[PDB]
Amino acid sequence: PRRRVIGQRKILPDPKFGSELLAKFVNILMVDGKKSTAESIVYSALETLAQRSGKSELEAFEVALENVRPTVEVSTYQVPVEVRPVRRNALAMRWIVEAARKRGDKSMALRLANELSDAAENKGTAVKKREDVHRMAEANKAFA
Amino acid sequence: GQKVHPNGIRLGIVKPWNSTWFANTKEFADNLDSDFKVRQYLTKELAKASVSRIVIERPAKSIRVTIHTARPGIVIGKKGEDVEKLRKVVADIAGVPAQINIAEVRKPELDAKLVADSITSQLERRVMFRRAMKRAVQNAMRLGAKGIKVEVSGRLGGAEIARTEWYREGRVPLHTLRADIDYNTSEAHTTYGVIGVKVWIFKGEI
Amino acid sequence: NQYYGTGRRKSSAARVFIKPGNGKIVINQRSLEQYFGRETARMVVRQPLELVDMVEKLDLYITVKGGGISGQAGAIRHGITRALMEYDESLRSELRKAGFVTRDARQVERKKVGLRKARRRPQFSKR
Amino acid sequence: RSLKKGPFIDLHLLKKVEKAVESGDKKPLRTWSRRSTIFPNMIGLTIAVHNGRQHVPVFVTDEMVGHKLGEFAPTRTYR
Amino acid sequence: ARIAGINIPDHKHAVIALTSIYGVGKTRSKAILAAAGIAEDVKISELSEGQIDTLRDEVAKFVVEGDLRREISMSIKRLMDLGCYRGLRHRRGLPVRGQRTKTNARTRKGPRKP
Amino acid sequence: RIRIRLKAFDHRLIDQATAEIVETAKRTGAQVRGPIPLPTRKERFTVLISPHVNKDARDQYEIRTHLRLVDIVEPTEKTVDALMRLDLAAGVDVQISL
Amino acid sequence: AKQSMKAREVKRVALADKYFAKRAELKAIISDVNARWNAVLKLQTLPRDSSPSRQRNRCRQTGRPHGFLRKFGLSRIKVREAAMRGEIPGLKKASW
RNA sequence: CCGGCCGGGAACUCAAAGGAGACUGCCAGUGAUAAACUGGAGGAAGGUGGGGAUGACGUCAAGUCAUCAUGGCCCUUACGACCAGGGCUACACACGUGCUACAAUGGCGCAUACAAAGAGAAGCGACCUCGCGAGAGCAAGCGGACCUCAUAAAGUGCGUCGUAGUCCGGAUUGGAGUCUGCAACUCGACUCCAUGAAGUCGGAAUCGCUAGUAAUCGUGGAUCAGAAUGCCACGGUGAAUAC
Repeated sequence: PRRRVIGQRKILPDPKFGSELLAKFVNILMVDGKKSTAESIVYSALETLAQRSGKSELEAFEVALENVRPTVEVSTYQVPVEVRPVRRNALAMRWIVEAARKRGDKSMALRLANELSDAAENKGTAVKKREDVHRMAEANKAFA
Repeated sequence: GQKVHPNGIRLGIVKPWNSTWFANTKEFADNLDSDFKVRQYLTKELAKASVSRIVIERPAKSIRVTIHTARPGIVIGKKGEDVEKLRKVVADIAGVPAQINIAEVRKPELDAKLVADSITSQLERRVMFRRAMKRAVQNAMRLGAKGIKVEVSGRLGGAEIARTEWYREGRVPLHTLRADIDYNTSEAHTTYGVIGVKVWIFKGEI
Repeated sequence: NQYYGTGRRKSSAARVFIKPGNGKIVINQRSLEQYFGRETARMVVRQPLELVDMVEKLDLYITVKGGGISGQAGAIRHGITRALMEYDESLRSELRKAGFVTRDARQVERKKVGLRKARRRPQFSKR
Repeated sequence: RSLKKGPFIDLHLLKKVEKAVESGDKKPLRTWSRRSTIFPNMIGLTIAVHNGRQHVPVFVTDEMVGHKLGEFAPTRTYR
Repeated sequence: ARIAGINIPDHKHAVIALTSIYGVGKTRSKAILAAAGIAEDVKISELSEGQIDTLRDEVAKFVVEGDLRREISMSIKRLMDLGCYRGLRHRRGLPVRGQRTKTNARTRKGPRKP
Repeated sequence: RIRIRLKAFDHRLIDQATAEIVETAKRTGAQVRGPIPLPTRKERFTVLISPHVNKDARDQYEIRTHLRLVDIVEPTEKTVDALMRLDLAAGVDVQISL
Repeated sequence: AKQSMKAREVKRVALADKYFAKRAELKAIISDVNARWNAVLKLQTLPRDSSPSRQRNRCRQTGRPHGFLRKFGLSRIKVREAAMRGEIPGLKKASW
């Protein structure tokens, strides 16, 4: 990144819904190179999300993730800067997954199903992370 | 300390091995140590003969030692009593029926063992090192020798600090792997201690 | 008749035989859903057959060995795309464009001396 | 522990114990052999065991028997 | 549920609530429930009284709480009264089984002093 | 029938030697299968390169043992007479076990 | 490495193939499920250096105890020196 | 006899030897019409394709006189030699590097799938019998793409556990053993029963990694009679991110 401008590698889409967005979500959730376990958790959690909200699968996911995407993010200056779309939903998924690891329910599919459900009416923890980022970039708006 | 031995990195490329026997694990160490004894003996007892290489090979329970030397006459002698004496004692050491051959190294100033042994002999006859090195580079570049580098080192002229002072002429492409670099090394035990003499001789590019 | 592809992927090797017929897949005398179709991404042996479809087109007898799960699967994908010399070089326009005829030549990097694994250098103390 | 077949004593300690119980417990025994499992015939003898520099006297009680000699002769002096 | 002493375990599978008895782990507990003819994953609730004192009758055949605590204590006292290496070592409060005391003897030796 | 299994450290030297034994055998006798190659054994040695401390500097080395198998089928007396005493190889181990 | 140590090594080998491999027979055959007498466990008054677990495998040239390599019979230092000169057949640098 | 098992076939995987291949070679654009750069096609690979070996003149009077060699100095009934026992394993402490953890993306039980690379004759040691197990007995085969080490494990499918210091964690300790070895006390390794600490994600600070990488899961080897959580190798799954 000093010299080298880079390409990017192409991820295989999701084997159930053909969604590269959700494929990157199971990669954000995956730990220790165990992808089968993570996609089991995502299928269970989003399956109960689609059953609970009654909408559908990945539009319930796309709404619950649309409520947590940051708009802009932050001598030592904390300047506000506009987030790129790939970084936008990358941060969305990282905050959903991290907040779901913070929760105190039983299984990971329930922690993440309840976190996406708490983000569908935007009252969970990842929305507090988004409002926190937006308070930082809103307080420091004076630098552009 | 940082350069690879320029014989060892060329062992499959251009340079051959000085031992060319096959052996399983049961007798690999024994054959190898038997080679240390025959090169040790045969190096000590031909110190005057200007010996370059001694190549061992073992075709089916018998050794076949080849002495690449510059003075084959002094190795053989008046009718070859010295050769049959040497194969008698090599047969004593290795425990197999010994053969022995002599290959004449003509152009002895292009062989690095003979050059390093020459400069070492001159240094332990107490001559100044710049003559020995510089004469060696001149007379080696005189006959072929697309490059040569000699490098003595260590307490040179009887000092109390040790220097190196290398010389080179021509091209010695030492990172090129197809270069036929003939490299060898001797030690001069002088009355001030050891003086190390290395010499690289570049002969050709393949 | 009988159409072959070699098809390897990180220490695997998938012989892919194609006859025209139904849409069945026979891998090591075993079905697809029983070989690794109880596991992750059986879709990738079926990806070359969604570029023009396999609905009832061709029975394929495939035989893979070496490697893991994903290694064998990627080997079969490459094996089928090498074995779609059934139809001519037509397919290998679009089949080239999906990135399927590329032999994925990523192999495990060797462990190097003084490193715990291929690049993880052991941690260094104070300075 | 060790050994499904026999316990261990040295043969010189075997002979010194036999002669020590035959002619009565007269003196402590110089033993270097710490390798040696205490036998029930050795009960009552005073066997001095070498700890690297000193022979320290070990009076054999009845419950010494499943043990090596050197257990009763510490080698390192920590204060 | 008052088996083998004042031990009262309950509301838990019988292979595991029996491990509360000092002197039975998992193996010995499988031996008790197999010897008493009891399934491994029944609770103590949902288990009859005749069934309970078959478990008492089986747990009585191994050395447990009091007899085991004083047997262990007796072993350690024998060692410390011999004054062997294992007794001096057992007595000073330093690791017995030939371990490292230069560092990392810390269970046996307790949390560090100054 | 008559398997001759050759081992050497140099692959040029072993395929020279086995080419000689093949044309010797099928020139005199008959029914030689061919020089089947039989995987090379790579034995690797990783020595410390320094005479004192410095673990991380090491030198890696290898010895490659090459095999070839011939498997001469016809037991002619001419091919076992002509097959003996004719090797002219120095770094080859042969095994002429029946 | 200290002449004495190399001489000591030759002593241990010579006793090792004098007594044992001939009376190490005892420890293989009579210490067994056969009868018993304590006798052959006490017939290890053999000179303690007949035991083959007392050879060190020193370097063949320099007698160095550590860094030995059983294939070549040498320490790592003489393996490298001789390997580079070319006296060890077949051996060369490796890279893969 | 449903096992490449046999006759057989030499296609295929593969084995190993010999060749072809990738060079900005072709196209478009930008550029001193130059070097080159950016993009495109073809191709298994695209621009030193990936990795390794290869480490310039010298720097640190860096390391090694204990691998070896070696100048000088020094001991030469001793600073040389032989032996037994001990120590190098000590422990108020402090630091480095690792392993195992704190768990439910998990623990345990049952079934079941897919490797690569190696080693082996004073050696690897099947099958079968005995032992809960470490192992023991008889003992084939193999100096080895043939036999043995040797079942890969994470994975998957079921059941259970249910947020507890708990069915987490395994330290520590008692007892009972197996093996190697003259000999396991100081001072081995492993097994079985029992015990069941600390630890609930780590202060200041700090480290590694840019793709088959990190992470995580096993396997092998050297030294070695026996002793690795180290070292050197091998494969399985397999990321995130680079304005």
